[PDB]
Amino acid sequence: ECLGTIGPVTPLDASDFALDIRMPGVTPKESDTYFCMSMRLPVDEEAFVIDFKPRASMDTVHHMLLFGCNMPSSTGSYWFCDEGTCTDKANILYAWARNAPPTRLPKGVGFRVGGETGSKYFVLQVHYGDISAFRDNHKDCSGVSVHLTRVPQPLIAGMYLMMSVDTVIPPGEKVVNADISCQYKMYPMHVFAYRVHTHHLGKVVSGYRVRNGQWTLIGRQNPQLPQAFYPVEHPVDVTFGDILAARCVFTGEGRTEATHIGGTSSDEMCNLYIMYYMEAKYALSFMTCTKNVAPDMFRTIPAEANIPI
Ligand SMILES: [Cu+2]
Ligand SMILES: [Cu+2]
Ligand code: NA
Ligand code: NA
Ligand code: NI
Repeated sequence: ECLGTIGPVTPLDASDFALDIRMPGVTPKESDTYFCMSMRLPVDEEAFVIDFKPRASMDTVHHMLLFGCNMPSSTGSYWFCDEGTCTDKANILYAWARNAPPTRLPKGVGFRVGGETGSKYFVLQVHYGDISAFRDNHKDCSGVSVHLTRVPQPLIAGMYLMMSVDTVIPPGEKVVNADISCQYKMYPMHVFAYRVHTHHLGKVVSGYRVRNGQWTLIGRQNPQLPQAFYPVEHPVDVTFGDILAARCVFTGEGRTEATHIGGTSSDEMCNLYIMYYMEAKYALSFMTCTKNVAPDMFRTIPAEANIPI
């Protein structure tokens, strides 16, 4: 329920506090609606996000996403966001899915936020489902409770985002692959969770670490299944000289015109969010790959990447 008089900040101890990021009592008028809101961090100095607790209605909320960024798309109370979340790069921290219960951060692991370089804002995206549980006209305050601490964490959580930019899916085309690859050139990262994201043309999304020619599965998922962060089968380290490679399999069947990458439901996306940790003294919070630097390498991609899970 809504917090009313106590507000969104709960003190836990001298150095920690819970921040509740909730909808300002909204009432979705249509189904399949996407709401956004923002919260400036209460603290200017560096803090660590070490836990998330969902505060979702168990009937109306389909999924929730939380981001860190410096400039949310809109100011004010709330806005409608078909994942038009931030104006700068939105750094995903958390996904909650109705049908896919989230996995916790490992102990000792946190995202760095605030300070000179970290996110100054959280942006909450809530996707509402069938909205039949709104005939009472009630106000919804679904969201997330975030556990922040100033105690520096020995391990820092980050995001390696792989995304297609140039994909064109001609109408009626049975199979279109969107391939993404980059050489990794940082200190070692350990992947512990992944999220896949396409729109309605996506069949299967797979991500791999390629080392000396060998393909090691990070994650492989049907993007039409709930788009939560799923744990990695085996914590995969990615080290200097490694190549990260991803493939989204698309279809143009059902479409009368070409589908390219874009920000609407009728466009497509090929996103693979690889959540990792790094040693605190080596850590960087975000890396991005929007390229295909080793296209011929995909000829030895495992067969599982081409058949839907
Ligand atoms: Cu949803
Ligand atoms: Cu999208
Ligand atoms: Na979008
Ligand atoms: Na191939
Ligand atoms: Ni390791």
